[PDB]
Amino acid sequence: RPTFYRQELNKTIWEVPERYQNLSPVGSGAYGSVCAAFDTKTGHRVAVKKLSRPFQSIIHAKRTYRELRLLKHMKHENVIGLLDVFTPARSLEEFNDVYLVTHLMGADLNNIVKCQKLTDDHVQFLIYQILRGLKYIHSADIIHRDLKPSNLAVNEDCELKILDFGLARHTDDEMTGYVATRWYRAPEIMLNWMHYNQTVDIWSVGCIMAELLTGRTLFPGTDHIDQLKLILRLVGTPGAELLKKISSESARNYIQSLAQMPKMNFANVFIGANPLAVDLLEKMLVLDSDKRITAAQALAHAYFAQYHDPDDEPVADPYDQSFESRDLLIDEWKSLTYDEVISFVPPP
Ligand SMILES: NC(=O)c1ccccc1Nc1ccc(Cl)cc1
Ligand SMILES: [Cl-]
Ligand SMILES: [Cl-]
Ligand SMILES: [Cl-]
Ligand SMILES: [Cl-]
Ligand SMILES: [Cl-]
Ligand SMILES: [Mg+2]
Repeated sequence: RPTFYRQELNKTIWEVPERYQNLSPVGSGAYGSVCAAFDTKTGHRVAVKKLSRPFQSIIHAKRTYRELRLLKHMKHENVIGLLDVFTPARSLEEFNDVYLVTHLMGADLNNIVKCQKLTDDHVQFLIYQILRGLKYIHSADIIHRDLKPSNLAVNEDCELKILDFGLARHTDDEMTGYVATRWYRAPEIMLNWMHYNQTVDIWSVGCIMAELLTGRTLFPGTDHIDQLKLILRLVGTPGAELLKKISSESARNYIQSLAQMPKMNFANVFIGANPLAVDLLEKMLVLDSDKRITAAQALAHAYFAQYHDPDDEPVADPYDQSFESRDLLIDEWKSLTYDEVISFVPPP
C-alpha cells in the first residue's frame, strides 16, 4: 500500500498517493472533480478525477462499476486507457471514495476544426484513427454513443484518442434546442425510434468527417424536428422498405406526413472535396442503419490507401457485460467495484 497525503483544494478533500505531486484544479461536473498532477512514477502529466457520490443510489453505484469496468478493458493507441485507480480506504467497511488517473489531454478536435487550415491528408489521417479505434471498440460489442469533436483529443503531431464514452449519462434537458450534444446523433435514436446499436457511431463519424471537410456543422438543428428536416433534405425521405422496419405506429404516421424528397448529389454539397471522400460520406450517411458501412469495411476503402495496414488494426479481448441485466443492492455494486480497484494491474 502506498503512503497517502491529504489536502483541501477549492472546497474539496483530496487524499492521494505521494507519487502524484503539484495538484491543480482543472474543472468539475455532476460526475466528479478533476486536478492536473505530475506523476513521479511514470514522468507523465496526468488527470486525477475524484468521483462525486459514487454509491449514493443503486443507479449511481451501477454507473460507478460500469465506468471502472470499461476503462480497465480499453488497451488501444486510439482509445483513452486507465493509468491508475485508487482509494484511501484500508477495508471494504470504510470504502467511500474512488479516484481515476489518465494521461492529461490538451487540444480536442473542436480547437483544430475552428482554427487550423486542414489538407485532405489531415482529414484522411484523423478519420483513419477514429475508425481504427472504433474497429477495436465494436469488436468487444461496446457502443460509444457520444462521438463528437469535444470527445476526441488531438496533439501537435495530429495523433488522436477517443474519450468520454456514453455511460447513459445525458438527460432530456441536455438534448433540447440549439445544442452540439444532439448534432452528431443518428435520427432514429434522437427521436427514440430504434434501440441503440453500434451502427449509430458510424453516423457520428460521417457528421465529424463532413465538418473537417467544410469547417461547418453538417446538421446544426434548432430542435429535434428542425434537425430531422436538415437530415432528410440531404439523404432523402425513408423508402417503403425502411418504413417496414419501424415498430411505432405513431412514428410511421409522422414520417408519412412529410413530402417525399430524393437523396441530394453529394459532389454538389461538398464542393471540391476528394471524390473518394465524397464516396465514403455517401456510405456512412445512410438512413437505414442496416445498410451503413462498418468500421472494419471503412478501413479498407481507397480513401485510406496511404495509412491502411491490415496487420496493425487490432481487435479487442472479449468483454463480458452480463452485469448490465443484473439486479443488485447498493452494497453488492460497491463490493464488486472494491474488488476491481484492488485487482488493477498498471500498464508496462
Ligand atoms: N433500420 C433502421 O435504421 C431503423 C429501425 C427501426 C426504427 C427506425 C430506423 N431508422 C430510421 C427510420 C426513420 C428515419 Cl427518418 C430515420 C431512420
Ligand atoms: Cl506513492
Ligand atoms: Cl491513453
Ligand atoms: Cl474511501
Ligand atoms: Cl463537440
Ligand atoms: Cl470481460
Ligand atoms: Mg466530453
